[PDB]
Amino acid sequence: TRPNHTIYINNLNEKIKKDELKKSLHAIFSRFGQILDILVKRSLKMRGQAFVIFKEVSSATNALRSMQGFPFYDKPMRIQYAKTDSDIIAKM
RNA sequence: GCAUUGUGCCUCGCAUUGCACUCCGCGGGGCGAUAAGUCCUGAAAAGGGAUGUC
Ligand SMILES: Nc1nc2c(ncn2[C@@H]2O[C@H](COP(=O)(O)OP(=O)(O)OP(=O)(O)O)[C@@H](O)[C@H]2O)c(=O)[nH]1
Ligand SMILES: Nc1ncnc2c1ncn2[C@@H]1O[C@H](CSCC[C@H](N)C(=O)O)[C@@H](O)[C@H]1O
Ligand SMILES: [Cs+]
Repeated sequence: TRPNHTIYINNLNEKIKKDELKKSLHAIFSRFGQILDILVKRSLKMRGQAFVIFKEVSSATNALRSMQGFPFYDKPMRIQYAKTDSDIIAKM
């Protein structure tokens, strides 16, 4: 899948509260650069998954490559590139 | 306080590995509380449920 501004993460611990799951993800991936938003819902379609929207695709790539399979909340993170640009990016 | 309702949150059981920004699994239970909010007020960046009826 082609490099993107947004990394799509899944195999996440569905039992983590939404507000808390976001600030973790943020605090964690801010290592690899600046973050424009994190999209997270705990709906049936969107639980266990998250969208981290980087400012620069370089950041996302280093994030994808470094944090792949990382032990996060007793599960190994599965990180791909998003299949499409996030809305906040296309409006630019 | 009772009716209807928008919008999101938390928990438990079963279920779910799911590509979103067009956003609600089923079922118990608990929620105006800026927590959140996809809903509302305001053109000013912030703020907040609403109509009804004692
Ligand atoms: N019967 C009746 N009781 C009310 C009403 N509003 C508040 N109460 C009383 O208020 C208690 C609940 O508190 P709240 O509803 O939070 O009061 P509030 O938010 O200031 O209510 P409002 O003044 O109507 O905006 C209840 O036990 C009621 O007895 C009302 O409109 N009718
Ligand atoms: N945003 C909010 N903050 C706090 N409590 C809320 C709330 N939205 C709804 N409630 C609670 O839910 C009650 C309405 S019942 C509505 C539940 C929900 N819309 C559903 O369809 O499943 C309110 O009287 C209060 O008990
Ligand atoms: Cs529920």
